[PDB]
Amino acid sequence: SHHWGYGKHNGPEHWHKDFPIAKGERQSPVDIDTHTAKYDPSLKPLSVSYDQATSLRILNNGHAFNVEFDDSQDKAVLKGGPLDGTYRLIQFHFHWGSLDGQGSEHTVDKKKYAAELHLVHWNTKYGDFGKAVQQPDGLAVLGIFLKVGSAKPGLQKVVDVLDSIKTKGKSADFTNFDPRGLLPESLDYWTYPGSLTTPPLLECVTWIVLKEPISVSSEQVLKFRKLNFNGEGEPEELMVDNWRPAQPLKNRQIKASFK
Ligand SMILES: Nc1nc(Cl)nc2c1ncn2[C@@H]1O[C@H](COS(N)(=O)=O)[C@@H](O)[C@H]1O
Ligand code: NA
Ligand SMILES: [Zn+2]
Repeated sequence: SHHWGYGKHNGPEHWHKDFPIAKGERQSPVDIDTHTAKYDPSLKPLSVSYDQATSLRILNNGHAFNVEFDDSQDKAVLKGGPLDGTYRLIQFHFHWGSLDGQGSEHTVDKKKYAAELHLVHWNTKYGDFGKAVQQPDGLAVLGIFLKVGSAKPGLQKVVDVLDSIKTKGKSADFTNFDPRGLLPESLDYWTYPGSLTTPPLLECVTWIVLKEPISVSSEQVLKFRKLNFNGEGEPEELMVDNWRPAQPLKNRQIKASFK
C-alpha cells in the first residue's frame, strides 16, 4: 500500500518513485500563461447541468475531503465546451494552503490562489469511473479558483460539517447539498489535456479551469485549515498545503473559450 502525501518526506517530489507517470508528457497542474493561451472560436458552449444532483456523504480521506454524489444515473452532468459526450459528477474536493498566498494547483501567470475546487466527472461512454481513468478522455475536472474576500454562502454548509470529519477516515452524511452554489457567475474557461493531480497521476483528464474565481471568507478557509491529515488519536498534522505545484507543459496547448 502507498504512503504518499504532501510533506517533505512523502510529497510531490517523491511521487515519481511509486508512480513514474509523475514525469509524463501530460501531467497536471500547469501554469496558465494568459498571453500564450489561444482563443478557440470552435469550442462549443459549456453546459453545467447540476439541477438533479444528489450529494450523499463527505469523507476525510487523509489528503483532502471529498463530497460524494450519486453517479448511478445522469443526475448531475457536464457537457459541451471541449467535451464529446456526457460526463457524470462523482465528487468534489479542494486543494488549499497554509496561508492565503498559496493553495491552488493551477496558477494564472504564476499567480497562486488561496484554494482550488475540483468537480470530478467521468465519461459515461466508459461505464464506470475505474474504466474511465484508463482512457485519455475518461475524466473532465472543472477547476475553480478561490480567493479570500467576501463569504461564499453556498460553501457554508460544507464548512460547518468539517468539525465532524476532522481526521482521516471520518465521514458524515451530506445530503441535499447543491453544488451550483459553488460556481462563479461566468463560465469562461481555459482547457488543456492533463492528469489527476494526486497519485495515481493518470493521464485521463480534460481540464476545464474557470477564469473567474469565487470569493470565500478568511473564516471559511481558516476552517479548512483545522482539518487533519492524521487519523483519530494520532499527533495532529494540520491538513494544509495539499496542492501539487505546476508541472511542465511539454507539447500542449491551453485553449481559451473567451477573447
Ligand atoms: N487510487 C485511485 N484510483 C483512482 Cl482510479 N482514482 C483515484 C485514486 N485516488 C484518487 N483518485 C481520484 O483522483 C482525484 C484526484 O485528482 S484531481 N486533483 O481531481 O486531479 C481524487 O479526488 C479521486 O477522484
Ligand atoms: Na465569483
Ligand atoms: Zn483535485
